[PDB]
Amino acid sequence: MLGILNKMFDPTKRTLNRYEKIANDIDAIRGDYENLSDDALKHKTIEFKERLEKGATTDDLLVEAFAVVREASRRVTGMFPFKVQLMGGVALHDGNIAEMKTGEGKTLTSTLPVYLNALTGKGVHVVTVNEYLASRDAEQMGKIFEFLGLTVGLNLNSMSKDEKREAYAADITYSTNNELGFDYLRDNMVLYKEQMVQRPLHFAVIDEVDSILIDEARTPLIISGQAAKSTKLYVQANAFVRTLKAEKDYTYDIKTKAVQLTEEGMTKAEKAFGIDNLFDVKHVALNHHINQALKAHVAMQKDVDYVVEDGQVVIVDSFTGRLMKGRRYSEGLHQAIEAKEGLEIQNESMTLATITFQNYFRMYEKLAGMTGTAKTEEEEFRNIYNMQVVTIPTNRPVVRDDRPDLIYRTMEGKFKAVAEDVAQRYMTGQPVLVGTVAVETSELISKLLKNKGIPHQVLNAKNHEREAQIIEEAGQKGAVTIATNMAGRGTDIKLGEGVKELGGLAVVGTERHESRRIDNQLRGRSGRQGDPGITQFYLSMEDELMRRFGAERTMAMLDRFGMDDSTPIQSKMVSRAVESSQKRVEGNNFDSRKQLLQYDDVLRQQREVIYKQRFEVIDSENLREIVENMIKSSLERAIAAYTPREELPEEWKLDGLVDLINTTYLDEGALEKSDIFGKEPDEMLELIMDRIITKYNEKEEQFGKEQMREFEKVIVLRAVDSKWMDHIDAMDQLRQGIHLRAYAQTNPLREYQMEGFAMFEHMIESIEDEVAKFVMKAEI
Ligand SMILES: Nc1ncnc2c1ncn2[C@@H]1O[C@H](COP(=O)(O)OP(=O)(O)O)[C@@H](O)[C@H]1O
Repeated sequence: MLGILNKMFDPTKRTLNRYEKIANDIDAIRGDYENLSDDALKHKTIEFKERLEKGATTDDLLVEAFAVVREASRRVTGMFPFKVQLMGGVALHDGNIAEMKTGEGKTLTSTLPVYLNALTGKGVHVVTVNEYLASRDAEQMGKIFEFLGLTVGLNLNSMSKDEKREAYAADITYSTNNELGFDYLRDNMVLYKEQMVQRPLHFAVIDEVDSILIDEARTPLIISGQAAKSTKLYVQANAFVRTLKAEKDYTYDIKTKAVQLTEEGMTKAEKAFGIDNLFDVKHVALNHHINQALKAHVAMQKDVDYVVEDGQVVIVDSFTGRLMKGRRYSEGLHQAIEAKEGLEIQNESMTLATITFQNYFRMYEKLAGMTGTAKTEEEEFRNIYNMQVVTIPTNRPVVRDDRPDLIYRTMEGKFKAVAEDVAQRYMTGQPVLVGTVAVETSELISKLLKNKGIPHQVLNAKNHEREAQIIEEAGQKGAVTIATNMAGRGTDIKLGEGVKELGGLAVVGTERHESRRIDNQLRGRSGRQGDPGITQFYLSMEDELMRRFGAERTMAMLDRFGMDDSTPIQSKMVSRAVESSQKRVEGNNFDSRKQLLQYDDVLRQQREVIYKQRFEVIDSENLREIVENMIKSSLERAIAAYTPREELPEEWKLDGLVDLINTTYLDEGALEKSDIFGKEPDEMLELIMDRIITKYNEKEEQFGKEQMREFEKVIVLRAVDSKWMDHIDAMDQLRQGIHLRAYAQTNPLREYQMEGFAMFEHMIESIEDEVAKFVMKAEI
């Protein structure tokens, strides 16, 4: 609830002039390295490392470091970065967004501050959108860093949990956004601390930062795959519809508890499966399901504070009436859904880890970013991520002709018009690139060109390697490309022999996008480095962004403002109005990603807690914190079990409270002062501590350097398994289709926080039984 996003914050043009000066300072010492030997140069890396630790700052050696990388580059790649690029680096070094246009040299610029900030040995992460663009940048700029005496590392989805660590080991590491997200999450599902692949998140430099932080924001990162030896076993758990005498366990208190089972059930239930009463021989599975299925019949019921069907189960609110869409029953009460009544089964995928890129990337101590289009959502870059967008003067003045939208009346005429324009361009031999929004519209224009027999290339948004090769050749004479929205990103389109003289790459958008950012991106592909190029969008009156005008009629003027689909139309007015629709569409998207951020935030805080607690259960032998924790978890279960079977009218009739003790914690001799034995809550501390601590001491004596072993595979499991994976899944469920009546979107923020901390309070409690019961009742 701090400030409010999109309103206003600090400046430009004190920041730029400062940079300018720096660049010119860089050029000043340009001679100090130019005739230096190769060895003397490499030595600078060391010299910098020595200076930094002795007391100097990154900022203190900027001019120079940058000057060294510049000279290096010129010697390794052939390219001596321009002042505009030098400026870029500063923009990034300040943890800002460097906005430079397509064809400007971002990757080069990234080496500059990447180097500077990699000298600490803390590491640096150079982020791109996809595998290929990493591997490439890694392989090409790899050279320049290595030359200065630094380790480059490439992180891919293929690599072993070993090779990955070894890459995060490198001074500099390259990766796709996703892996960075994944590797983090996977690190927090680990059984031994080594397995983790990541180091502390120091610095991140996203290239194409808009796609990553603005567009790909609206998806969470999900991990899924379920292995509860599920569907099959749930039917089998439900085989116990009959003779629920010997195992029809005791009743309970508060929200829920059926755990206990008389010896006669267990044994014979177990012979119906084939082992003993399970101790922690991958047994947990059967005990938890049998409890669940046993509960689904007696404990949790039908038609009052439990379930109502449709074809499946929907939690209700017995007093309000309405169906709580999106509410999963904790730790696998699918049992109700599936077999108790109607085979409405439910088990496929399972969410095991979730994160937003806005939370993930905010974990880093420093974020910097690069892209051609990022002045638009600037109020967000500085309000969500604390980065100012710097707009960087191009190296060479743009001589492109971004033409005013042409407006046809219907799809067909607009499409036909697109064909014609490509038709004319091929015949001239001028290369054409056609931006599309949808694979299906991508296909239609191709057919249009297949009837006209105009050789071309479609570009589907997938298999990036091929399309990169395609894209270089889209700047050659007679080239014809049609690029699915987000196709060929990251690659320059270099114009061919004498293509300059035909006007350069001509670009044709088949429609304006959900965001002017995307709109300008398209135009971007054309005017790089001061080559000519023309860009033009086509719009039909016949769709979205154009509804403003559905119901428009006239008194004395040309009705519809572009009639009969003969020719096109132009007016600033209509184009102006398209902007509204665009900007309004941009609004929705902001809101939907704000809400996501707001949803993950609940998870974020929830998850940092559990992550921290898990790892602590892993570093558990010298303080005997696995027993100290196991002791707390036990004392909870009691204090909770004790204080309901004793309300404020009366602490009375101890009989089920007796059962509880015996078939939850301790053997038959779970009776003492049978009932009405005085009457206290804190009498329960002594008497249950007695029968449990004495037993724990004796349980840990017969087989005791192992019980530590025993707790660990008990605690960590039940924590990991029922709690986290079931919460994570159940959460993503509520996030999803919390679309029951009487909620408004992102107000559910209110319901979500509420129902999701409720859930957590419980899941923590479920953990607390699981561990107490098992330590006490699982024997060889
Ligand atoms: N200073 C330079 N000298 C020579 N060539 C350059 C220079 N800067 C960039 N280039 C070339 O122009 C292309 C554009 O640079 P790039 O790093 O891709 O930036 P952008 O992503 O803005 O296009 C690259 O393929 C590179 O080979």
